[PDB]
Formats: sequence, C-alpha cells, structure tokens
Amino acid sequence: MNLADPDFYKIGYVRSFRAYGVEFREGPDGFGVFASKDIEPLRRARMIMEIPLELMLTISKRLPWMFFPDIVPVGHPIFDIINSTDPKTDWDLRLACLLLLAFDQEDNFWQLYGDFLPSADECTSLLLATEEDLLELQDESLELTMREQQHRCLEFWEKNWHSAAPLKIKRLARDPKIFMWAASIAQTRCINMEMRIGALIQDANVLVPYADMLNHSFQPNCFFHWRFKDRMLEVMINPGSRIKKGEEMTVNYLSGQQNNIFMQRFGFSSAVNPWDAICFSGDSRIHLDTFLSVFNITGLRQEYYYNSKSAKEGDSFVDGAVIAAARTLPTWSDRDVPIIPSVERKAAKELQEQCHEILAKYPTTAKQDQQILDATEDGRRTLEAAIKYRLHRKLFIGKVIDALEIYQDRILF
Amino acid sequence: KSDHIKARQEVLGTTIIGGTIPNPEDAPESFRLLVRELRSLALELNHFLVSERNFQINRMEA
Amino acid sequence: KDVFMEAKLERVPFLEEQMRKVNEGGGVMAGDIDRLMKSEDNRFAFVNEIAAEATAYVNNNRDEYGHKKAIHHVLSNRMNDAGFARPEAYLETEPFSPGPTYLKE
Amino acid sequence: TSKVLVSEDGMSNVFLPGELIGLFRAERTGRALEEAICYRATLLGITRA
Amino acid sequence: SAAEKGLRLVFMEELMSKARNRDAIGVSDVIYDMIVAGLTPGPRSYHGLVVAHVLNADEEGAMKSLRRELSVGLVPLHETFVALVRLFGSKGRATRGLEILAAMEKLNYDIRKAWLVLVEELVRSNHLEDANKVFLKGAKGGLRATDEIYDLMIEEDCKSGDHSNALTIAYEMEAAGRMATTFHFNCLLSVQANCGIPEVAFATFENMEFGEDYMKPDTETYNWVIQAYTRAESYDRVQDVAELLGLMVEDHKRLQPNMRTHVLLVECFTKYCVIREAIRHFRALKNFEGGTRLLHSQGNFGDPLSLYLRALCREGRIEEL
Amino acid sequence: TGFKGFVHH
Repeated sequence: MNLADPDFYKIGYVRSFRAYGVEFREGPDGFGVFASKDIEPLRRARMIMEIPLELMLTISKRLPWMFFPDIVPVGHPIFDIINSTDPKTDWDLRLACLLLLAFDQEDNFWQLYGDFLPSADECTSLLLATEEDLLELQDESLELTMREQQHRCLEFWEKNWHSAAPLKIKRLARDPKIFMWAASIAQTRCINMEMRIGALIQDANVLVPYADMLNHSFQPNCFFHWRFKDRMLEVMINPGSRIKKGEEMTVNYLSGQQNNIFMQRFGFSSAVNPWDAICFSGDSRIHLDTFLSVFNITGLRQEYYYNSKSAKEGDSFVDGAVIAAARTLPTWSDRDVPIIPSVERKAAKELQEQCHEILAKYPTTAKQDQQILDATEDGRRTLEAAIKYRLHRKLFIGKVIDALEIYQDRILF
Repeated sequence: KSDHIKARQEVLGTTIIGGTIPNPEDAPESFRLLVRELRSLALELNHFLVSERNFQINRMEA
Repeated sequence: KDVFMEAKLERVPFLEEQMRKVNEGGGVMAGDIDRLMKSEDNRFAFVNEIAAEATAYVNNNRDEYGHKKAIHHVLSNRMNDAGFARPEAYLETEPFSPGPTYLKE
Repeated sequence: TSKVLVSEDGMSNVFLPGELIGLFRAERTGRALEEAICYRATLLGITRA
Repeated sequence: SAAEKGLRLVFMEELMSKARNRDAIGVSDVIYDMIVAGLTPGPRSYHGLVVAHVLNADEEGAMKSLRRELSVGLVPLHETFVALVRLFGSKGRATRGLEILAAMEKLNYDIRKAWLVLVEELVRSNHLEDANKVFLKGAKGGLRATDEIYDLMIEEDCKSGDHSNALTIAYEMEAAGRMATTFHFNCLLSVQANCGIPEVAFATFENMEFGEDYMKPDTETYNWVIQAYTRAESYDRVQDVAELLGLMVEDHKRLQPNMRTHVLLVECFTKYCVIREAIRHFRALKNFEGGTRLLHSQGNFGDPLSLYLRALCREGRIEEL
Repeated sequence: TGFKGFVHH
C-alpha cells in the first residue's frame, strides 16, 4: 500500500492535472487509487482527478475518424492504416495504432507515461497468453473466441508491416508481440463516452491516464463526467456516500452486461459477478417471491437491493452470487398473489434438489476439483489467472448451491 | 418601483419587515390607463390566460 | 528524462501580498462563480436555480438574513462541498478595528 | 428578405392576391396545392417589415 | 431438532392448503395445532391466514387477519403487505392503501413495489381519479416508476379526457430521466385537438417538428393537428392546413398518409370552397376499405359526407358526384 | 431567465 513515486504525480501535474483527496499507490497490482482523510456525506458530488483533454487519444467511434488531441500529422501514412480498418468490429486496433504512434513522435506525454503502464510480463489480458495457457481454461466458447482474437491481429500486422514499411510506419512495431501489448492495453483501458468539444456532441473511444488506475468493483462509488466548457474529464464521488481514510474508491467497468465471458475477456476475472448465472432447466420451476424474501432482497430486476436494515444481523451470506442467482433461475410467479403454496413436494425440496442434481457438483466435465484452489504458484501474470477464473466460476456455482439449500431449508422460520 | 397601487405598499411592508418578495400578478396601472382611454374610443382590449391543462379561459378583469 | 521537472515547478515567492487584494476586492467570489458555471450549459437556468435556492433559504430560517445575503450563503454552500473552504456566506470581518467604520479609500 | 407578395391573377381561395405571406408559407403550399399561387417578391424596408 | 422441523413441515404443507380451499377457521385450527404444542408460527405461516381471507374478498376480515400481527409482535412479511394492497386497489379503497404504505415506512421496507402494484391495480378497475392521486403523491417525492406504468397512465388519462392529470405525469416522467417520445405526444394531442382553440395543439406539434430524433412527428401526429385546425369556431384556418400538408409532403420518405389524413383533408377542403383540392383527395380515399363511412362518421361534425355530396352538385362537378 | 422558469421537482 506504499504510495507511488513522486514522478508519477508530476509530468502530468505540470500539464494541469489536479488530484485533491487521493494518492495513487505503488504496491504490486494495478497502481490503484486510494483516498486520504475523510469526506463525510455530501449533497451532489465531490469532483476529483481533474484530467484535461490534451492528455488523451480519443479516436472517434464512427466514420470519419478524428483525434482532438491531434496526433497524426497531415499526410502521415498511418491514417491510411486506420481508414482501411473495419469499423464497428475492432475498435482496439486503430486505438493500438494511436498508442504506438504516441511513443515515437516527440516528447509526447505518453512517451513518458508508457513506463507506468504494465509491460508484456505484466498484464492479465488473454491476448498475451499462449496456446496451452488458453487451453488451461474450463471453457470452449471462450477458448474459441480468444484463439480467433489472437488472430485477426496477426492478420492486421502483415497487411501493413510487410517488407515495404516506410520508416515512419516501421520502427513502431518491429515484431508481432509489442503490437499485442498495444492491442491488450487498448482493450483493457478504453472507455466509450460522449465528448462535447464545441458545438459537436460525439461518441468516442478514449484513453485516460491517471483514471484507468481506478480499480474495479461492482459496488461503485465514482462517476465519470465531462466538463463541457474547459474540456476536462473528472471523477465524481457519489452523493451521500461516506469515504474512509484509505479504502478503495472504485468505478464499474461494465453494468447491465456480464456473464463473466466478456468481463474476463477484458481483464482478470469476476469475483462476485452480480449479473451472471448458469442456465438450469432440468426441472419445472421454483417460486419467485421467496428467494428474495428469505434474504429480504428487493425486486425490480434492473435494481436489486438487500436492505441492510433487515434483522438482528440475520446472516453474513449475501454476495454478488446471491443477487445474481436470485433473478436467473426458473422463478415461477403465476398470478403473483397466490396462496404461496408451501407444497414442499412441488414448490420446494425436490425441485431445487433437482437443481442440486442439475448442478451435480460440477457434472459437465469436472476436469479438476477442490485440489486446484490455492496451488501456490504465481507466474507469467497470465497463468494462475485462468486458474483464478476457474476458481471463481467454481466458487460461484458452489455458493449458488449453498444459497439454494439455505433457501430450501428456511421456508418456515 | 412604478405604477402599482397595491404593490408599492406591499413591498414597503415586506421590506420594513422581512420576507421573500412575491412576483406580482395584476398588470401595472399603466396598462389599466391604456385600456381606459382605448375604451373611450369604442375599442376593446381584453387579456386572457388560456390554461395549458384545462383549456379554460381565465379572462382578467380590466 | 525530460529536463524541465523543477524549472517549471519552482515556487514563485513574494506571493503573500498577491493573496490579499483578491480577498477584499471580491476576487474570490468572482473566481468561484465561473468555476461553478464551468459545467453549466445554460447560465440562465443556473441563475434561476440559485435564486430559488436562496428564496427557500430565506423562507426556512427567516430571522437570520439581512446581513448574511442568502445568495452568498447558497454560493458558499455549493462551493464548500468540494473542498474550497470559503467561509460562511463570504462574510467579511475587521480584525484590526478599534473603530466603527473604515474610510474605504 | 423573407416574405413574398402574392401577385395579381393569383386569386384561388387560400391566398387572396395582394397578400404578403411568408416565403416558407408560399413554398410549402405550392408543393401541395395546384391553384395559381402567383407570388413574386418583396424586399421590404426596415420600416415596412 | 430435525424432528421438530420435520413435524413443522407436516402442518406447513397442509397449512397453505387451508388457503387452497379458502378456509377461515380451518387455517386457524392448523395454527391452533401448533399454538397448543408450542410452535411459534413463522411469519410465513402467519401470512397464510391473511391470504385465506383476501381470496374471499373479505375487506375487514383480512384487516382482522392482520390486526393480530402487530398484537403478537411478529413483523409481517413483504408478501403480506403486497397481498393486501392488491385487494384494496382492486375494490377501490382510496385511503386504505396509504394506511399500509405507512407501515413499510416504519418497518424499513421500500414502498416502490407496493405503490407500483397499488397504482396499476387501481387502473385495472374504473377508479381513474384514485389512480392519479396515488401515483402523483408517491412520485412527487423520489420514486422511480417502470416505463410500463408511464405509458399506461398517460394513455388512460387522455382516453377519458384528463389532460390536466396526463400533462403533470408527463412533466413528472421527464424529471426522472425518461424522455417523452412520439407515443406520449400522440396521446396528449388526442384531447388538445378537441379543445376548440387551435393553437394549443400546434404548440405541441412545434415541440416535435423541431425536436430530437425520437420525438419526431408521426403520421398520427399530423392527423391530430390537421383535425384541430379544420374545426375551429372562428377565423380563417385554411392557410395553416396548407402548411401542414406541405411539411408532410416534404418529410415523405418517413411519413406516409393514411385513411384519416385523406378523410380530414376532404372535410377541411370542402368546408371552405377548395373543392378542386378535395376531389383530388377524395380519390385517394376511394382506394381505402373504410370508404366514406368514416368520412361521414356519425351525423355530428357537420356531416362531412353531406358536404361533399351537396357541394359537388352546387358547383358544377356532377360526373364525380 | 424568463424563458422557461424553475420547477424543482
């Protein structure tokens, strides 16, 4: 939890970047943004991490491509590479080209900011993994997609770096493993936002230094805002949220979409995954207004709440898995005002026991079991991460089973 | 700070004591005089306040 | 690597006298108003919102305003939720005054 | 310059001739109606406009 | 231990069966079975008796069925309050629903789901005045509503002629993020067209013509504004109809005319003597399966079909007659 | 400022 080097805050601070109540750390992980002092509840929002527009890349999201911190010179033979790129499919390629360009042009800010970025030995994205490391993954659809995605970038490396390669275009990627680093960085640290520059409201994929260091947690407390006048990106502390003296401040990456097959693709792996579950089928149906009633979970699928003012600390068994498996399952409701039939032969027991049969303790392949967890071997920064994904999927399934059997046990108080 | 007969007194009152100054409703006496000598020439001048929620005419008295 | 790290960061001294003349000239309020309006799209809506909030302030706690200038109160309240100490209602004092009135130039 | 003047022999029933309807007023209805619209032009002065 | 809970589920399975047949004292005796052997009925068991009376449409029987819940001290279930508010809204209880709403305001329970079902149920019966009062009171504060409710009340209020209630909901809807689309404007224009004053619907139309992408005018929208202008009580109104047709003509790759557009244009162009302009349009109507029955409508509105037949004769056009 | 007017919910 040691703070970052003094050079980290500077170089960007000299270019009008102001951070008020935060201090980035240095300990081995994503650098991380942890606060200092206490803020106490507020009314609307507290602004933080004043980041100007000049320290960005912000390629446009639709034709034509424009870069408001102009990096590509007029007539430079790298706009032809971007303009020949397929739109709406691979936004991480032209972004990777922009990132590579912002490493050998001048004393650009990204020429210095590159050091703080994770290197090839670092990083967790699967685009930098190997064949047998991708095989070490209890998934075949994800394996197929990632094997294809490791291609489609080899292909878009020999089409523009093939033995002709003007020295401007060359010397940016002399081999197809640093281009993979740029592609992985673009995939991991791109954010799509709306940018009102002047009279122009546009949607763009942007790269933000000093803001990607904000780690992820599905229970977030940070907004991203774009000040229209002075062209500055700002993080905002949520209204009515107390902040401690060094705890994590997080901004969510994906919301309303998850399944742990796209979040994992975008880096690391899911931990609580409040929007993922495994299709059950196999049985008729379970009741709806009892799974959220035993744990006092609020309905309205788009917004699920736990109501911490529940009881005399009834349990410590609520997680993202509970809030996810509380809405992705049969959940018969019928007229929604039934007698709540306590027919444990049909409305309970065997049916979820059938789910216990459906989730027959990892019956699909069971390539490994309890032995895998905590093998105590860290290496390559991408191995032990696919193992981590396997661990977390197994943990999610196990905790879903545990929550289901707690629910089926406690239907009578 | 002009024509209102009934509003100068009330701003004086709410300014001696203190309150939130309320926006006026009736037109100043200049408009009343205007409608008065446009009546002397056998001409009308009627205000209306057709409501956006009921379409009910709310003709002001002048 | 870039040798301008401290040449552009050396602290300018003698700034203490160019910290005060801002404070009695109304410079702090003027430089706070624009920072509050730096994100607003339509300034008239911002002004109307400020006026309505000040009207509510006058209504709820009537028997305090007349000196505090509730518009200054709401401006200070909005500026005080993101750091920016901004003493209450931007009230000015007379620390050295064994007399009733300054000459004011 | 935003208003046309309905020239003579443009009676129809919507625009009496001599009227001074707007430019859009005339060009939108001419694309729909089929009578003798028959306006010409007015560069109205700063007083007459 | 296991036997105690093993015996508990024995009565539990048949306890709700006493609500299956809608029994009043049969469920009580089941509770009396465990009250004798010392088995505190878990609030779910306590709630099952409340369901028994509410399925019989027992107004005060269900209240007594719940009156003992606070006397014992057991906190009622979330489903417990949900069940009662459905009945009170279904029967038309105005203030009774709010009485429960105070309970979750003290029991650390959100009223959003209860107020949503209470509002929706009140519209499922013909308690339109009650529906607006409950929704407005709850949504005046911080209470986000599902988009389905917004569509229901805006259409329903405009169906019975409640523009004052509909407009307030639409204003309230836009406060909570949701942006009004052409569907909501179309509902409002239904009653603003039938208000006598033409320039109350045009102001709505100009809010859509120069609006955003989603709130662009539809083919139904032009019908309402055309209708609102052709039946004005005073002043010339034929030129403003010419504008609306011209704007509709120019924006044509997205808007296509329908039966009512030709019907209203036939009526409007015949009241004032633009007969030529009518005969043309009549033709279009000709190829619609509704015929002139809709153009005639009833005998009201001046009987436009009588106008077309009469006005054709008195002018000279007889072959088309 | 007389364009629309304030509402405040």
